[PDB]
Amino acid sequence: TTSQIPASEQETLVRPKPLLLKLLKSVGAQKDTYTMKEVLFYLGQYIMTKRLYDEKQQHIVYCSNDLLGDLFGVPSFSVKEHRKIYTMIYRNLVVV
Amino acid sequence: KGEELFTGVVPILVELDGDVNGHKFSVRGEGEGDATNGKLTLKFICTTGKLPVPWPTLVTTLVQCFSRYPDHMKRHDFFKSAMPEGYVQERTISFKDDGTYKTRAEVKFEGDTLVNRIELKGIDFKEDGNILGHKLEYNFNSHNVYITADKQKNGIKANFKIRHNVEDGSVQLADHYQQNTPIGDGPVLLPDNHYLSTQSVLSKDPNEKRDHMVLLEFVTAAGITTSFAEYWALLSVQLVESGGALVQPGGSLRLSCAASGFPVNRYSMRWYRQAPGKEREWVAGMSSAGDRSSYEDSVKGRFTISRDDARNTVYLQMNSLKPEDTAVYYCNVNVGFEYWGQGTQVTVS
Repeated sequence: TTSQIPASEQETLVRPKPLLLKLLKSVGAQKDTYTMKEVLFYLGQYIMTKRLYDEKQQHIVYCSNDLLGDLFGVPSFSVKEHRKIYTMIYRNLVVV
Repeated sequence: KGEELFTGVVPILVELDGDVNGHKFSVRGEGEGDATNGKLTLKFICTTGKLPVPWPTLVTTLVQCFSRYPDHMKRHDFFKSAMPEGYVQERTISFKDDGTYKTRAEVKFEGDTLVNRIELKGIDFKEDGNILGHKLEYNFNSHNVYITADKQKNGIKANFKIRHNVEDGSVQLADHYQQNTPIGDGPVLLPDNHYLSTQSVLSKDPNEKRDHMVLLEFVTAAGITTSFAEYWALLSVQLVESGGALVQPGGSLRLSCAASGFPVNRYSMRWYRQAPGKEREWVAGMSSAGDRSSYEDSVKGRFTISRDDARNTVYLQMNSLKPEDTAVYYCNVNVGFEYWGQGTQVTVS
């Protein structure tokens, strides 16, 4: 039940590389500096807005015909592979 | 069609023949099976004297066609689809740091009774070991059986690990590899990937003096309609897990866990932990009497488990914490049914 004071500002600031930045803006993002969770929010919102997830099996994301394919470099992926995706996300951004 | 045989109670009859390390035995079992509730009540006896291996090691081998498939999963119930012709269930049980079971079974209706005929072989079991030494507590835990279609064999595969409670606090892993094929050449249902949640209670009949096991277990299926928004949020919090308890590399922490409804000093207690991108792993534990306490190799020498009988609490002193020790920590106990304590996020720098 112990809390520590002062509490730290432990939010990762990032700057998406050009391609990733293009996707975030296509859904509504207007910044060029983001926190990590802001990135995941807009990105998941991108997949659902672009209707890239499979309807019957909703962990499969098809991006072969979409700019997201260029971003990750795969024709399709499964969000179940937390490890593999977390890597593709950071190859497209630098930690500020 | 085959699902219409399991409406209501169904009589069950199980017959196993086993050769473990040379030692031989047989088991007969009778009871009912209500597939509507995913419920089984069965009484098993060792018709050939007494059992050379623990009853808990034969549970998995001792009829998943009685599992409950909710309405939205009825197109994925392979087990009922194959009836009444039946299916063949082959499996390779690998006890870590010990021998291996190998079984072949046929589940099919005979008249109006669901009959499981089983053959079981066992090799490489250390004479002074957990299995042939009878070091396993008389209980069974709750497991998830991940099922996946096997198109080319026109059936299903299944991988899962059974956790057996050693009365010295440790846990005996039993890695199950499973395969199921129908007997008749008729149409069967190949399912999308799902899993079977299982709960089992082992008990004894007082009026029976034969070596016996009374077994009542519950099984239901799920895991086919998870939303992308959910799969994504799971990934999101993984990559941005803030944490609930934080320590520098080398610091120390003490975990508390208060028990309710059961006397903590009469059952064995164990600590589990699940790290990001990692499966639940047993950490520490102590015997119900308190004379023995076990620790996994990664934590031995800096973790200590204890308990306060009056306060009915269990503790886990953690010293020289590594970053590798970051995980969600749980307390475990099997009072017939396996129970889990509230999780605990410990984040090490």
